[PDB]
Amino acid sequence: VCDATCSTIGMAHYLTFDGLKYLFPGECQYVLVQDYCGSNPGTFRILVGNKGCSHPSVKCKKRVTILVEGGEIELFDGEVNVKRPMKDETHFEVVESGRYIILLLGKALSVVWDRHLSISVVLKQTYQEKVCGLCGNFDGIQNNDLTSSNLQVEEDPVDFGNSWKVSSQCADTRKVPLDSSPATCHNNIMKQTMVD
Amino acid sequence: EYARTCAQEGMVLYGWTDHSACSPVCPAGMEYRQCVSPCARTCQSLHINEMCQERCVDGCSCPEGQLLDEGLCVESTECPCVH
Amino acid sequence: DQRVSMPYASKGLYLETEAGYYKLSGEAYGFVARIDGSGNFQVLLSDRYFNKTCGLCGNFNIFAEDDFMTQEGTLTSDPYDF
Ligand SMILES: *[C@@H]1O[C@H](CO)[C@@H](O)[C@H](O)[C@H]1NC(C)=O
Ligand SMILES: [Ca+2]
Ligand SMILES: [Ca+2]
Repeated sequence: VCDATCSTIGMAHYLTFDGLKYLFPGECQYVLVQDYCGSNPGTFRILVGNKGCSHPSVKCKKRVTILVEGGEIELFDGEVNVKRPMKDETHFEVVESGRYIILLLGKALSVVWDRHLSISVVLKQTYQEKVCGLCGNFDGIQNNDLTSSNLQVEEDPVDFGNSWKVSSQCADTRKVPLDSSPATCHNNIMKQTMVD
Repeated sequence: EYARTCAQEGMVLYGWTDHSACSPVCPAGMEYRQCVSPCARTCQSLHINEMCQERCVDGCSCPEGQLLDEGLCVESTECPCVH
Repeated sequence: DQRVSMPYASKGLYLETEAGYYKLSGEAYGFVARIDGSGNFQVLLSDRYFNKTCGLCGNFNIFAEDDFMTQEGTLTSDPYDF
């Protein structure tokens, strides 16, 4: 079995490990992925936090806070920032090669960041169903990547991510009326074909 | 006001409302604590820690148990689920 | 004019409730407002506007006597016409 790969294509979409594009415009802070899931120690707790990103625009600067080995290293606005160095500095590593910030954290973990929005965490063979969050469980089964925090499969992913937010008193996002044209392209058929 | 003004300056005060015979209004289930954490551990919550290193803030909050669920305090045993 | 539900988080303005009291955060724009149950407006604001924000809560300087600088810019003795 090969190394899976999340992604955050554009402002509001998510690609799971097993491979499942789905839509989730949120504005609160959300659990991209973690290990503390049911009956396990809880080693790493990668998070993601967006601001003004329910409608994609030149706005929506992300904030990423990753919690491993009792550490707190986070990044936004181009650079990375350490708030609490972790104990085992040996596995730590940062490679600012090209557009990206490649970022190792251990034998079986890695992260990538295009300095603008993309978040592509990369895992190894080690876990094989030890995680949960937005990216799902990493089991090979692709339809069980909507297993909400309350341990059931949903069908409408807008209700999925609302379970995984951190601040349980901030805003749950609104079920949008589905349509093939977003806000501007809605009733502007001309512009739709120049983008198409 | 004088309580908060001194609190903001880096020097908090405690329990002053015990004998003052005036507590600020709050809805049912809660009354005015002093220096409660903003990250109130509620019912439908993920058990995560040492991210909420924010400063300590005044305001009314639930009893020791009695977790929050939709604007009221409710006992930890009766935590619902959602679908 | 459209009444929305609560909470609400558009445009980088989380509109939340903390400690049973309502909050409005603008950390990108450097302010945190809130209200209590009785009604007591409060405004927390960064050090970035030191000697900037002139208005009804006065400038963010060190002094406290000179913080009536009108919309023209005029030190006034009356806390009322200001
Ligand atoms: C404040 O700003 C004014 C003009 O805006 C300037 O004249 C003054 O030197 C500054 N100093 C203080 C203490 O505000
Ligand atoms: Ca899966
Ligand atoms: Ca002043």
